[PDB]
Amino acid sequence: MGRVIRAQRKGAGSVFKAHVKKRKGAAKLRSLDFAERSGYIRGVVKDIIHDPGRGAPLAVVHFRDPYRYKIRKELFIAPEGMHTGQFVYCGRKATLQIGNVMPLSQMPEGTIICNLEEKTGDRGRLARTSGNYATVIAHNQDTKKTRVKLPSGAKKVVPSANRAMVGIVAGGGRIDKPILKAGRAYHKYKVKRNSWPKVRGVAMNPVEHPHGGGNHQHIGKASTVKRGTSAGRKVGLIAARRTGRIRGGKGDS
RNA sequence: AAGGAGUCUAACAUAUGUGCAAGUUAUUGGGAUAUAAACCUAAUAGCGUAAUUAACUUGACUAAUAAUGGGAUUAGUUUUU
RNA sequence: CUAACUGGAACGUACCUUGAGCAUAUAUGCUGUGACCCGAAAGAUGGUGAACUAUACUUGAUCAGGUUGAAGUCAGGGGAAACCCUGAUGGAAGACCGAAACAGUUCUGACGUGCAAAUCGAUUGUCAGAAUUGAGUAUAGGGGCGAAAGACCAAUCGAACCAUCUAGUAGCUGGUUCCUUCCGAAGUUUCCCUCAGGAUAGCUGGUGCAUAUAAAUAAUCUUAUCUGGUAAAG
RNA sequence: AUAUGAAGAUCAAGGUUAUGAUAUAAAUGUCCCAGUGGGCCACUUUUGGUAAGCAGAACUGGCGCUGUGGGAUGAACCAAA
RNA sequence: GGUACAAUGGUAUGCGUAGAAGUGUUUGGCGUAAGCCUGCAUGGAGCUGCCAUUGGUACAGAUCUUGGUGGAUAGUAGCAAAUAAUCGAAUGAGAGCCUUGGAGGACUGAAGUGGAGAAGGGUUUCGUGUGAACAGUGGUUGAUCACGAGUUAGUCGGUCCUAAGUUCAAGGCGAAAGCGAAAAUUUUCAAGUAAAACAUAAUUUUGAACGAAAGGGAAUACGGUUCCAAUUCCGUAACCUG
RNA sequence: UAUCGGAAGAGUUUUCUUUUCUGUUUUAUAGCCGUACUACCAUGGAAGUCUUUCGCAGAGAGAUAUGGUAGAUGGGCUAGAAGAGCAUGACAUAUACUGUUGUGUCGAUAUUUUCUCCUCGGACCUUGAAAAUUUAUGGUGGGGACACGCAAACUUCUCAACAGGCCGUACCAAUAUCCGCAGCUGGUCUCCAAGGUGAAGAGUCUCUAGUCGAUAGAAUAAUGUAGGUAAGGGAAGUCGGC
RNA sequence: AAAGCAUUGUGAUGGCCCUAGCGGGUGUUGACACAAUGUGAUUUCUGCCCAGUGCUCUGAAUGUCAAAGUGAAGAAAUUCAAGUAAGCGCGGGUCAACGGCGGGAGUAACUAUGACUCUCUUAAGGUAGCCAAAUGCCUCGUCAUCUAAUUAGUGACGCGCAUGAAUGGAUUAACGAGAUUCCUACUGUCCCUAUCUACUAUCUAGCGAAACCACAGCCAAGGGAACGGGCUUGGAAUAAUUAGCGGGGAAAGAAGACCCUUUUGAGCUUGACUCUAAUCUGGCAGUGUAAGGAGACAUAAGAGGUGUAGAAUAAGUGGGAG
RNA sequence: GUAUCAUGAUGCAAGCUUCUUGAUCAAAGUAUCACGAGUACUCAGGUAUGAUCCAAUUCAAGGACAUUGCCAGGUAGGGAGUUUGACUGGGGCGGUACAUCUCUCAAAUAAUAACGGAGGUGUCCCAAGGCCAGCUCAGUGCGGACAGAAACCACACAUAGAGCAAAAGGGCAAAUGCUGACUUGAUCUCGGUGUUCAGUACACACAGGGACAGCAAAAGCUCGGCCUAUCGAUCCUUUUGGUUUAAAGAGUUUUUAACAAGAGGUGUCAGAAAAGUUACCAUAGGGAUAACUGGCUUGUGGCGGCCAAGCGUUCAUAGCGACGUCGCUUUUUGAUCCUUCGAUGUCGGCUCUUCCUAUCAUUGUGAAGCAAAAUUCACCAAGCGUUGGAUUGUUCACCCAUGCAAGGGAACGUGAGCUGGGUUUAGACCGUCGUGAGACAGGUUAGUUUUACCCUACUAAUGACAAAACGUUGUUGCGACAGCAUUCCUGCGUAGUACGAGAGGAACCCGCAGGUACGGACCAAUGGCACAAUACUUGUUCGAGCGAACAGUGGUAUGACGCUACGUCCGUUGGAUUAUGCCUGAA
Repeated sequence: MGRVIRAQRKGAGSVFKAHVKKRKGAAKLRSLDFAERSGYIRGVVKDIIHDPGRGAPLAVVHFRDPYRYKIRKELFIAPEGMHTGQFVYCGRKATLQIGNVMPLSQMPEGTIICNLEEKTGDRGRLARTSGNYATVIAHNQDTKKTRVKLPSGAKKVVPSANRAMVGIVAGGGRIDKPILKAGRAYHKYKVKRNSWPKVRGVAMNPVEHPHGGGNHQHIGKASTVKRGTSAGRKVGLIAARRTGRIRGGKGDS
């Protein structure tokens, strides 16, 4: 045979689950009730907090319930510049200021946004890491499909009734500090998951990896593998259009 | 010191024993009783008495009296001189 | 006319040429069954284990004494300015030395039918850390888990352990149990995925049977005849 | 062109079975019966190899399977089973 | 062809507590041989010759199997890590021990060889008695052996709460077992009432439970007491819950 | 823990030593008064800036200053406390089933080394549990209460009466109670923690406590195992200063 | 392992992975993320090659080309026939994908050497560097250094068996129970051994194993299965024992873990032979409702269709002889 | 409320929360019945409204596509199972000795082996088959213009010297060769035989019978190739063939089947369908089989003896010694496969002992082209000796040096003697190779070395009963036998002597004085070890004070006795006589 490789085991569960014990509670926008469609709803920021693992801060915002008699307590993903004690307005008639969240039709073009809904009403699925944003490229006024530009470079078409919060997200830009320290990546990852000290497959044994094995330590065959090559072979470069260093300008804009 | 390794069975072959012999073998059953034995027995069936041919067909000379017809080699026989 | 029968052959045959068989016993022999007895590395099915160890999670616990002296701060000097220079303060760092603890370098020391199926002694490594650790909890076998050695998963690991299939198979090693009498081998032939093995023929024995108060034949010489290209000869 | 060939089938006529020595009884079937299918040594002849207590063959005799006498000793030599 | 073993069918008007089988043996023999017959000694209730038919039928070997035993060897195997005991006394059958008490020299040296707990253990604790075996020497002692006893709570814990997680609940699925599912399944699947009016009327679905003698979590301390138990008994003074 | 005094005993005394030693105690619970530090409040208005820390830290968003509040953090007085009880100590009373007199007092160290309490910081692409449980506040209704006095109060106050079930609990916790086949130099989670030296929980030595348990005795050959020392030379040894 | 560096996939009806099936992990996720790999701090750089192989591309459409569907022949079975999906083939991209990176002659005033020329070829001919290296066979290379003496060390040199740039090249401070060399200090490592201590061993009293064993146990020579304790011939041969010893007993341990053989295995690899999960692709079903182009099949119908001749031009015209 | 509208038409917009970390939950109002106990009075709820109305599908994206169900193609070492020929002077590698043909081996019938030797086969052929007739070939000689070494024509000789698809062999002349003639017998059938052989198969040959045909006037006998090679089972598929047999209820046609004869193919050729690697490895065995020891063997090296071309001024052998020749030597080194695979520990070094002589040195000698010195050759000869280092794991060789002088080997001597550097398991790195797993006889680094207590042997220790040229128990002796030991160098004198033209020069013999190595003792001196004797001293402890203690010897210092070298003392003597030189003395 050979044994089940270390890529195939991460999907099975056990030691490869996410370390969600001290995480703070699933940040997402409000749900599109009636004030998010007819007018707006005022919220108050109560604290800014840190989700463990997630490098962007979160914000605890307190809305009132319009039908029940309690106080809703929403986790958001922090726009940079959001501070405690400030008001957040969510709705159709939100004014354009950070960090209001309003539908993507009530924005001008070129507006920088974060926490964008992929499909409408699904409470915040796009551009929500640390330092990242989307950009309203241009509406197509009827057919109602805004086009946005996403942090990949890629340029996607949304509808225009879904919501996004104005502003870049806070906590940017984390990734410029060197880690310097294996023990500081230990600490990075012990609140995330068991992506390891990633031992290289070329260092393993032929049982445990396609690349493992030889006397000298080499891949031995092409590292770009077919798309539907079906685990536990899909290692190396998964369906790679091209390789090598880019010597050229292929930003897609 | 005790234990410890060519067996049982199915099928066939040759050989020898035994019974009956164009036969043979009841042994699945049924009877009759005396006891898992022994006894009697119907109708079948197996094998044999007829083969050959892929098959379809066909099927072993006028011995009512010639052992295979004829020949050769032939133990024996009031044979027979 | 539609049809059947009739003539001569040759060749073939597990057939015929006036029945000899069937039932049963016993020995031998070939075959299939655990198959003379013992013996694998395997392979399948269903189970059992994370009390060791691995990793992860939850909740706890614990790590002398010193060394060194980063930013920040203070007071002085100096300079047109920019800003330098001296003292102190302070007490960072997967920093150092080392006790506990955790480890295992070297002696290739002791011991090596041991105190001990991994220990003893001395030297050494690390010691606030990607550190050590308890209980709970998760992951289970072509699976897990791995800072990766094919390591570890209960003294078991390049597929754990248990029970069954299973008396698995073995052209291979080993053993195969009373006496006397008589007869007495083979290591060659052909063929075989055959070369440590068969089947085959030869060599052996047993059991008969056909012929016992020549001119039947059969085997080494002489005779007759044919054959031969080696020694020698050239 | 011979129902003279050539084969065959019959009657005729033929002293003294037509070298030697032998007869372990020979003939013929069946169990295709068991074991065996590594051989090895020697004279003589041989091939390869520098050679070999090496490799490979022909011939007959041996050891294997065999004691005993001789070669001090010894599978095989000499003698004798 | 012959001989050993065990049986079955016949048979010997067989043998036997007046001594069968077995065993032992310088009793005497027979057989080429396997083996057989016999005397004596032990033994105490069964057994043999013949004809047939048999069978789990004969052992030196299998690094055979089970059991027992010998040398080696009463030992130049050995009982040498952790400093160390000695005097006198009593007991006793016997004393270097652990047996005791006295004196005395020493060690652990508190990061202990001191004093307590958690796992685990399960009566080992304690008193008296003690004989073999065990304590790799001894043993009058013992964690041994016999007998008798011993563990007391409103306050210490458990129990209660959840964690990581787990077991189940019919969406489901699978031939089923069961998912080495995690079901999150599921018409009102859950609450609420000094309980109502032209629906009584306001509200909520992640069901459920387990999982911490180290996390969370009400309340107690002292002095005394026993051969053996104490934040538990006794006395005293408090405290919590209802 | 250590110093120094007082009262009460003890130890040494040939010589010295107003010596050396020992003990010299006060639980939970609760009434009081105060304090370490921190925050706050009132007054008032700061540059000629000042208050302040080991450190920085703070102030026209109100410093210094003076007077108050809170946190009874963590302590002293009293109650428990019966010259209690306890402990040291002077007599008396035979097991004749018991009484008693005295003590228990001052001061002051430094514990970077223990435990707690409070403060103020730092490291971090690491930000450091959840639930029962409990309280305060706010809100609409609704509840009560009336003076010529009768009351009240699941009453967040004080006291009284009653009750508190189940199960564990002994002992060891390891050179002899557990795992390693064993009375096995192995392994196995914590708590307390004296003095002298000293930087020190080091090493060495000692007090409390504990133990002398490792078969003994004789002798001290070879070879060994562990430990020393060595003239002159100095790595010539050795694969290699092992 | 790491930090740094780079590449890859993925905007969610997604990527990756689990699952028998349902369904799940990442995911309390969202490109500064998740996942897949190589390289391995900094410094300095990272040459050329897309021929082979792998990966990749709306894209090349017709070489190949499945079932289903459609057409034809036959009484049917059925046989032929077109058009056919991915994949392949053809075309493009890509090397911090896998990997690779040449010879032969002739020439400069003594010789020597080859800046220069010609030519054969290749996808590209090994660049910057570096080197007898932990990588150089020859080999103990040659020169220097280090020593009295160096197959070692260090510095150079370079036609380099067989160096070479994220298959990373060249360096590099600090760091190291890593490998190596020299000098100092130091010593019993040595010359070259001696002695002292503890505990053994030892002797005793008590207690008491095991491994092992054909039989056993002095040799020399011979012969022998080619190295005897035993045989043959010699030499020779006296009990019972103690502590040592390590010649022998081809001593013990352990059915050689090396080699070979077995028509015995296992682990791993690869396009070995044959399969398979998953994936992609086409077809059918679930699978409906419409419009507009569809190729007007067929139908509700309609007219027109052209030899000599004759009334001419009857698509055709016979019933017909008014 | 804005364009647009004289007050309405009419599109467009809206009807309300954005200065500030407060708070909001439970309807007030009107509307409407209610107008009820009490007598004018304490004393009351519903619905609508506030909060417009009607629809209904909780909204939103997809949407007849996805997904799923079922077939089809493709991809797929992710995964499964399995296979990787034999032979073989070990296996891998090479090859094919594997099916076959000829010559030889092969020893005069036939048979006959090796990875013996020399080659051949897997085809070619409408003629190169069949048959008649005619013809003579290799070469050679004399000739014939161009024309010669050869062109062609022609004569004479030609035993095959040519030719025959033939690899070799046999064979062959009015042919089996060369040329023409017609031709299809390279046909159909049925057996039988030869070879190989088991007396099986195929296949190849043969000899016949039955046809039908070719050539020839005819006899003739043509059944492929002049002869010896040129090739292939079952199952399957596929033709030809009867003018067929069957499909099992019966006819008919298609289809299928069956039977006869071919073809399609198995080259491992009596005929599986088949790639690696394992250093992570397992099992059964094998001394039928390698790796080392032992045995035989010696081509290779060297060491000897004959002959004497010659070298050596002259001289063949003072010293050599060509071309030949005959031996010895295995250890290197091959060759071998006999013993060992239920295991003989596999290189070196260290240690330690013994043996050989193939003699380096020394003793005793003989010889030189020997004056002396130095050397060379040889003889008797194995007694003593044959060292210290640098580099390398080495082993030889080389280097520094000492040395009067620096010989060669044996028990593969020696791992329960050690060491563990080489080599050689699992870890690892580089170079080349490989697609890969992996390989390297290339480099590099790290990597458990077990047991004696048995018997001998050896070394030391005791030692009884008996037998006894004779008891017990002491004392003094004896020697058989076994062991066996000393050794080389130096310096003075000899002596600047002999010798030599000189230069150089006998450390000649002998005498003397020492040293090396080894041996056997010893301790007066000196050196080393510590009466744990004594002094001091650190820490602790004893109230202080001592020739107290503890710290497994606290540490330093001196240190008798004793042991001990690095010191001291001692270390021999006769006989037969080898090599050689002679005497006497012949045959």
